[PDB]
Amino acid sequence: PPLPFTPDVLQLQLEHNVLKGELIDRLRALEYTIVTEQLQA
Amino acid sequence: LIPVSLVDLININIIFYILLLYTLLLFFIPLFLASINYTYHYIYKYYNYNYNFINNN
Repeated sequence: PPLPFTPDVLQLQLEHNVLKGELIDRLRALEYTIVTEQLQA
Repeated sequence: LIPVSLVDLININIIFYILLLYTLLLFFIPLFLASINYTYHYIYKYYNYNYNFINNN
């Protein structure tokens, strides 16, 4: 196959779903901080 | 000597002086407190939460 190993689809969807929210929640914090930069600018 | 006097010990005129002085002080306290410190600017600029992500792989 293309891969050399057997991925555990449950643990990958777990990390993917957890990491997705951490990225969206990070962008919301950055948009929150950009508001103070486009005010100071 | 003139300032050596018991009349000048409890002089009501100086008491009026003190009264008006400290009433005006009280009136102007909220303007004495109106000095800005730049410490929360420092906290906003320098406080950086850990932005690294978790990666089990």
